Amino acid sequence: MFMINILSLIIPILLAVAFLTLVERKVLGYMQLRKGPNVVGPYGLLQPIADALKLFTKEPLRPATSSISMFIIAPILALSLALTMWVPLPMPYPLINMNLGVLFMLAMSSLAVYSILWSGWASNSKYALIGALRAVAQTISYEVTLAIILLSVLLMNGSYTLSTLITTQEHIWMIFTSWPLAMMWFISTLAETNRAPFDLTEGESELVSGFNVEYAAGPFAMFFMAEYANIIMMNAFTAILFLGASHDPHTPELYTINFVLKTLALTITFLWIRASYPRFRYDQLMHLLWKSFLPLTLALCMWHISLPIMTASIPPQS
Amino acid sequence: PGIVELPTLEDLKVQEVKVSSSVLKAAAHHYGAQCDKPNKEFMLCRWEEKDPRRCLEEGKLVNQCALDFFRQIKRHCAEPFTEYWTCIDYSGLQLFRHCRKQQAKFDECVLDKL
Amino acid sequence: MTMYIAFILSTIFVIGFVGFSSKPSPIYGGLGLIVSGGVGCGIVLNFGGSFLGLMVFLIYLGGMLVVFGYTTAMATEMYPEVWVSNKTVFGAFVSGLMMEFCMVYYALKEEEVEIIFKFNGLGDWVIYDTGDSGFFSEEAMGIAALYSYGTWLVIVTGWSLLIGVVVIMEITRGN
Amino acid sequence: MWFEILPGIAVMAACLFIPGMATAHIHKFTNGGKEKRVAHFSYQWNLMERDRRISGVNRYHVTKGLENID
Amino acid sequence: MPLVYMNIIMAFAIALAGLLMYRSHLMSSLLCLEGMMLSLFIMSTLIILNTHFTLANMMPIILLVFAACEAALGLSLLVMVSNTYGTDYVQNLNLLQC
Amino acid sequence: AGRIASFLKNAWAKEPVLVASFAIGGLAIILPSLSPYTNYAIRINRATPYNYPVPLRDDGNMPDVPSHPQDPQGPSLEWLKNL
Amino acid sequence: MNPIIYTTLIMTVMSGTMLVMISSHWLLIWIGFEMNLLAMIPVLMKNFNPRATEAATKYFLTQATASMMLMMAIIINLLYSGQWTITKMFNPVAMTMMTMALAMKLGLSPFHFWVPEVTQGISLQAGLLLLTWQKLAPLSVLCQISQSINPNLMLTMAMLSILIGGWGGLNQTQLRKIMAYSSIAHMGWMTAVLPYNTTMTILNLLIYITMTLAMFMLLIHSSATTTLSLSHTWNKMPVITSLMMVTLLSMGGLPPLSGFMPKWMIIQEMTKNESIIMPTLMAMTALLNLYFYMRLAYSSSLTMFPSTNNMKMKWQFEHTKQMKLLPTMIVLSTLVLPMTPALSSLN
Amino acid sequence: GYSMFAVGIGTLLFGYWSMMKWNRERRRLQIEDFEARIALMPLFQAEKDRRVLQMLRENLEEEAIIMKDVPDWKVGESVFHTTRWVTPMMGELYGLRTNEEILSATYGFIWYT
Amino acid sequence: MNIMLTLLTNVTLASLLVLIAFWLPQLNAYSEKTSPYECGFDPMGSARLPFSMKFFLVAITFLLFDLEIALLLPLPWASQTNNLKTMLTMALFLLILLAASLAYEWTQKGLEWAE
Amino acid sequence: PFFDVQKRLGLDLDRWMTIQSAEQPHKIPGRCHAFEKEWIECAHGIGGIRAEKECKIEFDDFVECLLRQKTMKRLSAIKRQRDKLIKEGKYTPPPHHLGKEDPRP
Ligand SMILES: CCCCCCCCCCCCCCCCC[C@@H](O)O[C@H](CO[C@H](O)CCCCCCCCCCCCCCC)COP(=O)(O)OCC[N+](C)(C)C
Ligand SMILES: CCCCCCCCCCCCCCCCC[C@@H](O)O[C@H](CO[C@H](O)CCCCCCCCCCCCCCC)COP(=O)(O)OCC[N+](C)(C)C
Ligand SMILES: CCCCCCCCCCCCCCCCC[C@@H](O)O[C@H](CO[C@H](O)CCCCCCCCCCCCCCC)COP(=O)(O)OCC[N+](C)(C)C
Ligand SMILES: CCCCCCCC/C=C\CCCCCCCC(=O)O[C@H](COC(=O)CCCCCCC/C=C/CCCCCCCC)COP(=O)(O)OCCN
Ligand SMILES: CCCCCCCC/C=C\CCCCCCCC(=O)O[C@H](COC(=O)CCCCCCC/C=C/CCCCCCCC)COP(=O)(O)OCCN
Repeated sequence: MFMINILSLIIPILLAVAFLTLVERKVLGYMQLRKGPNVVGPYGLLQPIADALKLFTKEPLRPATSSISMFIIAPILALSLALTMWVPLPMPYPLINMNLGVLFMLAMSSLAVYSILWSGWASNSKYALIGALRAVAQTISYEVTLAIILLSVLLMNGSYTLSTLITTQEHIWMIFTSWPLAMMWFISTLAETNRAPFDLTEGESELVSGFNVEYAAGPFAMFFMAEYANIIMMNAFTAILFLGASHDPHTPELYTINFVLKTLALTITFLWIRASYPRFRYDQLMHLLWKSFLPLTLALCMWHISLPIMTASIPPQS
Repeated sequence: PGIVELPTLEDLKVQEVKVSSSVLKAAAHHYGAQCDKPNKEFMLCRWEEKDPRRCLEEGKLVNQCALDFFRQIKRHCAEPFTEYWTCIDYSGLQLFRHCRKQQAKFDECVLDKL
Repeated sequence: MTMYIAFILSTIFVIGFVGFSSKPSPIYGGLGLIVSGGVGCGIVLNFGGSFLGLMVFLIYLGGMLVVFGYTTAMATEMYPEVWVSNKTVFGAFVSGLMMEFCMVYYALKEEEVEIIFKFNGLGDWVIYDTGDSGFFSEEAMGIAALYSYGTWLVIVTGWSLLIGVVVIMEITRGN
Repeated sequence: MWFEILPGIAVMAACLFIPGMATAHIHKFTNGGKEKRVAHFSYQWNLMERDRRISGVNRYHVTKGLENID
Repeated sequence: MPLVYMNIIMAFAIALAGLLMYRSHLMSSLLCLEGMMLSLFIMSTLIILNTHFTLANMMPIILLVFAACEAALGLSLLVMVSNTYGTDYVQNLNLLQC
Repeated sequence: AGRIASFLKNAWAKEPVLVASFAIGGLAIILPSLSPYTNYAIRINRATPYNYPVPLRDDGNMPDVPSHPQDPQGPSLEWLKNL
Repeated sequence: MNPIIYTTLIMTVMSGTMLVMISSHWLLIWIGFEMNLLAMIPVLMKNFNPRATEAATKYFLTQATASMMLMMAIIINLLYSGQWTITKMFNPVAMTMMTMALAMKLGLSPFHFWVPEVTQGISLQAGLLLLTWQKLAPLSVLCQISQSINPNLMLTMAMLSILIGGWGGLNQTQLRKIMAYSSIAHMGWMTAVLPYNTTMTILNLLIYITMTLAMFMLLIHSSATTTLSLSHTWNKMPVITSLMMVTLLSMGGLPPLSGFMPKWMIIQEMTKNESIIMPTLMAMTALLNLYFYMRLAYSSSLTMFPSTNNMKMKWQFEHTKQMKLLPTMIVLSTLVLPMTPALSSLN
Repeated sequence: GYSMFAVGIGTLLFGYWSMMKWNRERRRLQIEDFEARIALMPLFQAEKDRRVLQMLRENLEEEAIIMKDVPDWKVGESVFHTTRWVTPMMGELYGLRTNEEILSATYGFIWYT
Repeated sequence: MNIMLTLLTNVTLASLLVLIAFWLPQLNAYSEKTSPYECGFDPMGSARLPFSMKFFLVAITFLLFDLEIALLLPLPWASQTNNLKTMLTMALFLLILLAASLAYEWTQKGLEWAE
Repeated sequence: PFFDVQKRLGLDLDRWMTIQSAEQPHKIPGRCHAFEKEWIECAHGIGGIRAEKECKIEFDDFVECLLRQKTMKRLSAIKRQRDKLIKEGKYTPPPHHLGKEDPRP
């Protein structure tokens, strides 16, 4: 019966990714004084199906100078990790209940970067190499600040279990307690998902197509799905972490609906941000994270260590 | 270096308490308030002898006292107790916080009956 | 030996160690070390060390990333080597695999001492403790106890880290 | 329209509803309709094992009440 | 000793033998050193978890810390070597004889 | 008073992030020692019953030890219930 | 390097040695070794000098391998006995890891190949620190596990160290390599008696430290790194050459100079344990060290080598910087034999 | 300028106070749960003792059954010089039993999510 | 067991997707189609040449800093100790040293990239 | 060599971690707490030379608690004899070792 649950977690996420591609185009079109896809199907509803069918019926290319084994492995790893992201998330009941869910998600997110690294290296192309090195720089920029941000925000939860976050925020949202962190966390997610203004590993204005310039058809499609699935998963994680919905043990549908609405709002927020700002330089992102976010993150970590002790409000779980 | 003595299977027989964890958690506070003496006797023996074989009789007394407690609850009022432990059982973490109304009803019944 | 899970994970651990120990392009050495780190995380998790395994896995996926960054810059070669592109790399890889296989076969079918002592087998489930108590994790409290008990360890570790930063700054000065 | 983006967002919401709702329904169905038990620590697992042993059917969710005290 | 202990010990032995043999690259030997630290971490963690030594649960973490500095130290040396020769080949480290 | 004020004004003009970080860090260092609730936090941590309280064997001269949990002797958590 | 950073690194090296020498936990001893090596690596590279980079790289590689073996020995000893204290060190295989790692840290043959290269590649002050202070921690660790040391392995390594130091010193024109090979020979002498009496090990270590401090300070005073450079000192500072010649005679082990005191007592110890062949072999082998000390004495003080014209200008200037401990080191390195019984204060 | 900082600080203070109340309540609830467990412990201890002793007794009886004619085998011989009770190894308990419950006893808690 | 099944299913789905991608469409690969892309002209060198990295020092600093989050992580569990003052002092001391390391590298121009 | 400043100053820098019988958090005991306690109390002040010989019984018990080699050998003997009896068909293991045991609380 667990296989049915795995499939029910996998297939709807892929469909939601396929239609997020449609939503992004329409959101950008209407924000740029145009319409977007509205011809293929009613209101463009059939556009994702056409795109997928065209992508998987087109020939995939094998570069002559490429290392084929790692070239093939990289998109598989990216997509598999993107799908594996979702199993510990409580909606309100996680598929896998872990005592350490935040740590698992953080480690696997760390693992996701290699797909891009090995795609850039295995393509044996100069632009792919530049994109891979930009990915290295981005990860070095963001992981430390993101980790201390999680630690500071979870000091008021008491543990790394994601199901305890619902109990922590039963009366108020976490964003009313740690809004200065949430902002930074938001920006960190934009860097972790390689999204504007931090779309540097796949920068089309400089690197033609970045790390996946040599990819085509199915492997490119899998990379694209991994990107959008990671976007949705990170927005869901932000919603659960900072916007705690109420849960009825006899009626979890209300929690599911509210959580989905918040996740959609955050995803639309990313789509809105992409159409509003220019792109950074990959050294400017590192300087922003190290010279601005790191000192504030350390100070707020000290503050959130001290505050429960000062106010006698330490969370329960040992 | 020596034969380890073990009690016979007749020595380990006892009238078991076959209620689930939900029932036990629902009745735990009154069980600890009522059956305190035999339980403390058994635990003092357990930590003093450091050997399960020495005072199985204390465990038998523990089961007998627990069974007397549950029999008293069953004879006096089981409807509030059932309505309490059903709600306790529904929760996946078996939360006391989930339903204080049934707990209040059970407390009132036990206070006015015993 | 039930489900052979710990034994299989340990075998994959040694296979990854042989993979990065044959000294191929630092890219594939890093790949093998990532594989061994992941399977070591699995091995530690199977014994109840969830935090330690995740932490080691988390630590390794970072250090390896930095190494990938350094290899692209200074360990690069016009033609990078894989385990079958060179005579000596393949020789070392095959030698490691065969040593793994022969030691496993001798220790499983027979009971032979290699260096320290011998083994019987029957799986790693026998050595367990059947401990039944607690609303906490023993590993979490042990790790958690460093601040309360290991004040001296915290002091020496923090001093070592600050000194290490200073050391890196001074070494990479050049001039 | 600007409200023509709504059909795609609605399809997204319909797709994202399925994971959590199906997980909750499967948890109720497999564990007798009462919110599958969570065992974060060894004490809770021991409680589940005791329930499974005393259930007489090898299912932990089958609960025995006061009707087992005779 | 279970088979897992022997597997971890032989992994450490393989990493040590890999370090003691140099092909051409210093980076490969640094990777072997880091593999030795990983094997030691796994072995000590298994030993501590098996015997329920609670207060020792913190020593693997400390171990990892003193891996990183060491690893960091090595990386620093490597870049200097590169800056002198343009390659990380151990052959170029031959100005000093016995 | 006249030099540090000008320096702080210039730092706030140029580096507001650093000023905020140092202010928050200094507050987090200083205030815990000047708080009356830290002792309450330590007491709450001490009051959590993680393990079984093993009873003591009666020798006959332990007036401060209760014979029953509901006896008037022993520690009281009424300070916690109104906190 | 900034002077404050230099002093911080020196204090960190000394704190690593002290943490090794005061800890009762194996993990803390390993941590002390780690921090000592971490702070030592920059000191070898105070000046850039790609030779110094090579020396630091080789030192780091050898010490990292030795630390790896150290930690594996500790872990195996923990596995076979749930103990963390520095004690009888129950397992024998873990004891062999212990001995090999500590020998590689000390530079005992056959794990001595690094010492001449590392000493030659760095400056004289760094060589002084490396050849004097870096022997304290491994010897202190060995002194506590001496009851569990296999006499065969330790004794064969000590004999090999003495032989290899004596042989390799004969081919050297560079003074730093001569000092390195002398260090190897004296490490062998110290470790040959450690299974029998640790007091003699401490005595030999103290005498060696005094002599090497005096010699390195004299080599810094007359800024010479080769034999031919030292052959010019007589035309500028004859007193330095005379003191160096007497110090070399003391190092050779000739009585009544203090360098005779350790070896003598070591022999005096080893005969009590019915060991006759080994003391004879070590005493006969030290004549190689004496020979290549006397060659330096010939080249530096007992004969006058040709000089240069520019040396005249050097006659007009003084040695501005002063070594305060140099006279005391010289006197202790030569004239302390009549005070031999004072070694009873060591135990 | 001042207004935005003021409203941010006000929201932070309100959130801190709300979380302080909620966390104190949560600590009280955790204490109550721990007390329920403590009250239930002695019964579980007694059942654990009886279950372990019964399984050891069955293991001993079968060990006698298998070991009919082994020349110098003592039935029930210990491996410790000491005569005090030693906690069973769990390899001593489920050794002569089926593999499914061996997995349940060893990996049952770890693999349950 | 459930997590291993989940990982196996995810990897199997990805592998089936790549197999469908490589075996469904018609393939016509020749020499020039599979050549590297450098905007229309032939590349001069190879992508496997050394690639200078201007943030190596920041990379080593990240290596050192990533092992302090490991130390910092068990803080939620360390907050439950009875020695709250000692734990708070040590946590603040560790964070202060991390901040001091960052400040020292900042002031020594270590955060600026190579030219 | 070993400069015992901890004993002189009464400091306890690292003696809290040397053994598993020394004040673990939450009073969690080691798996061989009793054996190590007995071995330490046997050999407290007699010295290492006398301890290695006179307290060998407690040390042997402690080590076999740590590694369980003798228990593994005994269980392996039991298993192999049972297997050889089963292969020729003379044992017929009881139902409760086949998963048919009437479970008890
Ligand atoms: C060539 C001359 C060498 C001389 C060496 C330097 C001369 C200056 C002396 C340095 C002073 C440092 C120590 C003296 C006071 C410190 C007090 C305390 O720390 O020391 C006590 C004991 O004092 C020292 O141990 C002895 C100091 C005496 C040094 C002189 C001996 C020289 C050898 C004899 C040759 C003649 C020299 C004549 C000099 C003019 C500690 O005892 P203990 O902790 O339990 O022993 C540790 C060793 N263990 C591991 C075996 C237990
Ligand atoms: C989305 C995740 C779930 C998916 C679930 C299904 C899994 C899909 C598996 C992925 C492959 C499907 C792709 C669809 C077409 C298959 C392609 C291939 O298998 O067909 C040919 C296989 O034929 C080969 O020539 C092999 C023939 C014989 C050699 C060994 C086969 C022996 C089997 C015995 C057959 C006897 C009768 C069997 C029935 C009883 C290869 O042709 P080839 O030209 O290369 O490649 C181009 C294919 N084109 C033409 C469609 C563009
Ligand atoms: C003789 C000269 C001394 C000064 C020289 C300094 C150089 C040495 C480095 C520091 C040495 C001081 C020794 C402190 C060791 C800590 C242990 C002791 O202090 O007690 C602890 C007290 O720790 C307190 O937190 C105070 C010590 C913390 C010191 C703050 C920072 C000190 C760092 C300064 C030097 C470090 C390097 C330079 C940093 C810039 C434990 O208290 P408690 O919790 O009851 O007991 C726990 C055990 N239980 C659970 C069984 C009950
Ligand atoms: C009373 C006790 C209270 C304790 C202390 C609490 C008070 C703290 C008061 C200050 C908190 C402010 C911190 C907020 C985050 C820091 C922001 C920051 O300082 O960084 C900016 C930089 O910020 C950016 O540039 C962001 C760029 C990316 C923009 C992306 C879209 C914009 C945001 C969209 C909406 C975000 C929504 C956030 C919440 C989402 C829900 C979780 C400064 O950078 P520079 O101006 O370049 O200075 C460096 C040169 N000297
Ligand atoms: C021991 C206390 C610990 C607690 C607080 C610490 C928490 C974390 C904060 C520290 C993180 C690291 C800080 C690193 C500081 C380095 C500053 C620096 O060197 O940058 C200068 C610039 O920085 C400065 O301007 C100097 C310092 C500015 C002020 C710093 C704080 C001073 C005191 C403020 C707080 C006082 C107390 C709080 C009162 C607040 C009012 C209520 C150079 O700028 P560049 O980016 O390199 O290039 C610019 C030109 N292109």
